[PDB]
Amino acid sequence: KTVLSRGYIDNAQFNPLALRSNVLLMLLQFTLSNLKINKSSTFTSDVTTI
Amino acid sequence: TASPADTNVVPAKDAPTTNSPPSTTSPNQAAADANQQQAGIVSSQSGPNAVGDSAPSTSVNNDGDIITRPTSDSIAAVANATKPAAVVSDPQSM
Amino acid sequence: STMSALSEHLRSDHRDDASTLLATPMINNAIRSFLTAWDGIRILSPDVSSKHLSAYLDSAVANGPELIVEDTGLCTSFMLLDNIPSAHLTKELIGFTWF
Amino acid sequence: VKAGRTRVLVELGHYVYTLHYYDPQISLDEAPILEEWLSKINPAGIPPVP
Repeated sequence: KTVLSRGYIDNAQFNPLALRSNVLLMLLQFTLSNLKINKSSTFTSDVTTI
Repeated sequence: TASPADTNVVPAKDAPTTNSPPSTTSPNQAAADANQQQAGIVSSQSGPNAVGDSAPSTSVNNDGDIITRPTSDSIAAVANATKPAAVVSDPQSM
Repeated sequence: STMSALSEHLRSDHRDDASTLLATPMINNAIRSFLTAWDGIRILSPDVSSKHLSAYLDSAVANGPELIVEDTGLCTSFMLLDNIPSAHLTKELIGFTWF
Repeated sequence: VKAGRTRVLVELGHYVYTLHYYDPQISLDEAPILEEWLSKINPAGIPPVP
């Protein structure tokens, strides 16, 4: 319900006619949310079996 | 000395249309006048430059129409005007 | 004035690889300070913070975008979960034994 | 449709779906779920398909 839905859509409905744009924005937010650097942590040596 | 306020000047958010007064008559001319008056210029010093100009306004739709509420609400209004009842009660229903 | 004071200055302002292996949000600007040789006066770079945003008229004071963001967890965004709980079966095998 | 006389094919390009899990040892008729789903369809939007 990101766009073109506020005001008229029911709380439990989605508008099929606006699906592509809503999906598009949803993916965009998904993309933006992950824009971060993969830092390196400390390490330990494993001695557990295999 | 090195005042950032004098070095980091950039247009503010909603700059192109912020000063537009809420009206329906001649929004672009009115907005243009508001910008001129807001900037501190007085008409007696701008002279002929003030008569024909026009500026973007919030009252004008992107399609080029006079709007009085956010376009989403206009979409909502027309949508709400057509909502047939989902479940109706009639004697012959099986 | 004292060797101790100079030592701490180096121990604070001029150690670079120190405290590397941890999350570090305190990224500053490029220029920290300048020193004018002819007079010996040091100039510190101004720090822009929102106690003042006093731009003249319809303008704003530009700020730098938040670029340096780092993560130390797991690089993933999909999760594995049990939608429906199990039936709580008998285990038949407990775990490893060490002596 | 509920009686064994009519079969319906609804053309949806794509849609949001939801599902329920039931117990294989319990007899039931799933008609109410659908009738509920029907009850919230309108020209503006639809609820997720059950």
